[PDB]
Amino acid sequence: MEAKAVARTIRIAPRKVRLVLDLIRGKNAAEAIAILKLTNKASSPVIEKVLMSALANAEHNYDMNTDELVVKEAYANEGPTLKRFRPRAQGRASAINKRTSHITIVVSDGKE
Amino acid sequence: VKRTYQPNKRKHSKVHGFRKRMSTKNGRKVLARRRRKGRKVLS
Amino acid sequence: MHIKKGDNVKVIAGKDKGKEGKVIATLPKKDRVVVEGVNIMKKHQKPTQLNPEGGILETEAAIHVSNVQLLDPKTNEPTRVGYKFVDGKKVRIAKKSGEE
Amino acid sequence: AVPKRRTSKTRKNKRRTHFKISVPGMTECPNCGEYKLSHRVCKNCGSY
RNA sequence: CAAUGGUAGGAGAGCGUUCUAAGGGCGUUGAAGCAUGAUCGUAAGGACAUGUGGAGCGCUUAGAAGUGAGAAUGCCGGUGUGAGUAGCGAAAGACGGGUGAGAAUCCCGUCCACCGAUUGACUAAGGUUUCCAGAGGAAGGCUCGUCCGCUCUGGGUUAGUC
RNA sequence: GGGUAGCGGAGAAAUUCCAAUCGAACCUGGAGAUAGCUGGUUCUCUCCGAAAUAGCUUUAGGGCUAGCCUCAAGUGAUGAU
RNA sequence: CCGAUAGUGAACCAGUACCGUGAGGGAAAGGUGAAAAGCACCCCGGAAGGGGAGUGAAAUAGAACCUGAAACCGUGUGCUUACAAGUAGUCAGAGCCCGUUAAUGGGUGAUGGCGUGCCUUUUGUAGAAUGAACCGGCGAGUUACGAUUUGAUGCAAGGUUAA
Ligand SMILES: [Zn+2]
Repeated sequence: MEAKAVARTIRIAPRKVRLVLDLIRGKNAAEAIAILKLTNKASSPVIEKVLMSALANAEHNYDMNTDELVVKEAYANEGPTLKRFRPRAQGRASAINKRTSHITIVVSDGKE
Repeated sequence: VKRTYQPNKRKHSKVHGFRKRMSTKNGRKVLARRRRKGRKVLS
Repeated sequence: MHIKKGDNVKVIAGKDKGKEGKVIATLPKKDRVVVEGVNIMKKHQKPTQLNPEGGILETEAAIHVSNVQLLDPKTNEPTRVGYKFVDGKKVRIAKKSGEE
Repeated sequence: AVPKRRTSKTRKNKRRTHFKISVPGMTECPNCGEYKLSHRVCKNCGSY
């Protein structure tokens, strides 16, 4: 069976979240907890409490066994962008993007 | 660099303002115009 | 409107159609009487300041007054209502029988 | 001084071939069955 | 039997889009729109099946036009590339303890540094609540933030002589 | 704290300044000024299909009449070799 | 006659944010559901967010809330690719993977032949002459009056009325 968890409009650029999701994709959830709390990137604390919430949905709502759970799918979708500015040298402005992310993590015991 | 517009409360109300406007026949034309446009401040 | 806060009516539309009920409140500005026993509701009674966590709180909801029709007292079937002036005042009559 | 053509999606995904990160050392602790970086202290009942 | 390359141009026959008339139809047992398909006509184009969708819309003959877009250093919206690139705005910090879900960055301590005819104290102008105390961390702050000139709800200016 | 205002002021004079502007400030109107110049002008098939030359022109990268194209109605062998 | 880029600048707390010393210039921004019945209670988290349970025909109908196109950004996979000189297709064609609006089918593609974008402007442009970053919207021979010519209709030595 599968269990799910999402975090919507987390204010981190989706290019930056994606470097850390490529580390835990297809890993056993006991090993991926440690990869995320032994990594120095800004999205790591955010990604692992999406991962722990999906493991909690697995045992409480669906009566699963956390020992054999695996990261089945982990991805970041583009959320909506904010519009900002930066003043420049001679009267002109330039555009800042403040880009957000939707984050999804699926765990699975690998049975049918 | 010194810039144009050094503000001044008393100069502002003597050059632009209600009594100055209502003193001239062309100042009353300004205020009539702004009334038929419906501006929230006239002076 | 044409229904008051005491009349007993029948329902001719909605899913609770064919039910006899009593009127308990009118709300004339939006044209929706509140009949007793029809259009039951299930509201989520959250925890209040002076109440408990609760459950579902059954109650009644308004109904459009066009889905209701009075009951003449003689035959006891639905009917429209007219007026005839007597006693100097206005009087409701059943359009197929005598006065209400 | 400025790009003459835009960069296609194909040419952009090839340049990003090597823009990735590797996992840390991250061995298991003998005191507590856990995970710690090699040659660092354990962040869980800190032993070494 | 004979003819049929074509720019500027001339001439002919048509396809589709909105609205109207008359006639006749289809739709919650699912209209229009949207998406997908290996279908049909000489072309512009027309159907049919499924998925999504939730109330309108075709057909026939005639009529009337804001009637068809790939280009105008076109106008408006919103999304790329450059690119994890340039930059992050003059000057010194260190460690200890504490608070917190989270600390290079917040509070307290010690030492060290820097200005001192001023980076000190007053006061015009100008600005109008930024002032104070409790609380908060969405956005603002070129990083972070438990903090703030930012957000929240309570306060604060006293004259016969200035 | 006041004064001089654009067909105008001010200038120990530089075409210098009059709100990041000055061989004549800014804003609204006449106003869709005019533009023989450049750029654009949106569906499909069928038949025919050319000119870059006379002549006149404050006229030669504009225009007008003729020459060459098309469609229609006539005339009827008057066309070509 | 328009139907939210339209129709008033303004369908919405529009002559308003905002800009300017001033005169003045001048926007963007509609849609839950029949009914609030607007998600009691449990679980992860500081919260935000979420997974269930429930209300409802329906919750990707959960308050940026009818439908939800394209550009753009991802995740999984069937066939393919590290000796090769590419306006990126087209015609020929093995091998492999599928099975339709059922018809001399669909996807991919080893290798072979032939192939210098589109528009505008020009005697002549692959042009190193012009324009366009991509996608969407919406953006240019109208209609009043008069003249002329053709078709079509009434009547005809007559035809026809204007206010
Ligand atoms: Zn340990």
